[PDB]
Amino acid sequence: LKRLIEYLKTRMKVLHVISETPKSFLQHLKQLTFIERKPLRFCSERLSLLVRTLEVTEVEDFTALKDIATFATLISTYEEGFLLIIEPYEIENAAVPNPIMRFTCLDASIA
Amino acid sequence: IAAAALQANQTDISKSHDSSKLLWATEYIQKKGKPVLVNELLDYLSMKKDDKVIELLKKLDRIEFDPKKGTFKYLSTYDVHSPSELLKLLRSQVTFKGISCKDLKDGWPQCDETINQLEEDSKILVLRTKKDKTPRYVWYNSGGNLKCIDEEFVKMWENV
Amino acid sequence: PKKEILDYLFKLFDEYDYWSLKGLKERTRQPEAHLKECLDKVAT
Amino acid sequence: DRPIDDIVKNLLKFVVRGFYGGSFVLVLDAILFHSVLAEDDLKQLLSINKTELGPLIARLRSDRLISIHKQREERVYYYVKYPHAIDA
Repeated sequence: LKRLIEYLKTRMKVLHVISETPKSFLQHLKQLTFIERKPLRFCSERLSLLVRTLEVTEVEDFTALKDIATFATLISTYEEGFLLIIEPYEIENAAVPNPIMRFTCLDASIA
Repeated sequence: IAAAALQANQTDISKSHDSSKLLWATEYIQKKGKPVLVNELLDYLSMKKDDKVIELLKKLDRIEFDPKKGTFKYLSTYDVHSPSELLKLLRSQVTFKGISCKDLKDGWPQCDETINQLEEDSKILVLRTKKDKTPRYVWYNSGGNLKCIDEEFVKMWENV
Repeated sequence: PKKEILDYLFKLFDEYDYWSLKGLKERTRQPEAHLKECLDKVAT
Repeated sequence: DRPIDDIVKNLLKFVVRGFYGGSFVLVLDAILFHSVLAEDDLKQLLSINKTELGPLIARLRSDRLISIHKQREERVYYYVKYPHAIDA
């Protein structure tokens, strides 16, 4: 998970707008590091079981990793009808450009 | 006779200032690499209950209070004792401020050594003195080879 | 004389914050290399 | 920005890396990693002296690489003119 956060940090610092597939993100993931689709699906269950066993009830620092496990299991299950958008401007009208990765649901019939 | 002189010169820890007692406690904590229990403190200074000394020691940043057993240990600034951790720290640098080697010697007693072999491995961006090759403020080797091309070729590019 | 002069200098910074180094000389009247090592451990 | 501009930045980087001294490499890498710099902020960031800063800045003038800037807020600033660097 720490090296997954390392991959997310080094893919975070882009300069311009990128709109890639989940397949392209997974391919660059396996190209750079050795993180695979089935562990990225299983990470949500693994983190839930780790939090239940560990008894870490002050999850105030720990509540953010739900987003990362959510995104990882989402992008490692869904690849079509969905696009991964990567932008250098979280706030376009800002003093400094905070960048952003965006996920897009494109079909509403799925749910 | 030397023990008699040491017992005569053994000042009671009820000092004028509590900061001498604190400094002696932090010295005795620092000189042992392992965590030590409360009984080491109670034997060291003539103080038994959980005092203001123990409460401020728990509140101290360099001292880790243990809810498990009451083990008190020194906390170093750099929690890196491996080259892999050092390289990951250097990769995770958010600014280009150099990092000193004395507080890496805190925690990692052979750290300047490993810095020398990684510079030999061209794994860092070292700053060194001219009196001697000195481990100092260092940066992550985002470059290629440090010892890339020979000095005669460097000298003829200087001629260029 | 390490332990006593640490309490004495604790009193000295309690007496005044920016105490002079030249004024530290007569308040110690001790070996200055010992004093320089003791000064570096706490403050300036 | 432009990926060709990123190629230009890595190009200047590799030119100094493979063909200049390490102090020049560190100076140019610092001013590309950051942006335009006051000299005091750079001296803080590298903890160096102006005596060491001198010949580096002078040789980077000599190769027509660093575009200095002078304006009062007098405050010294440094950047690189891209066509001057490319044509040099």
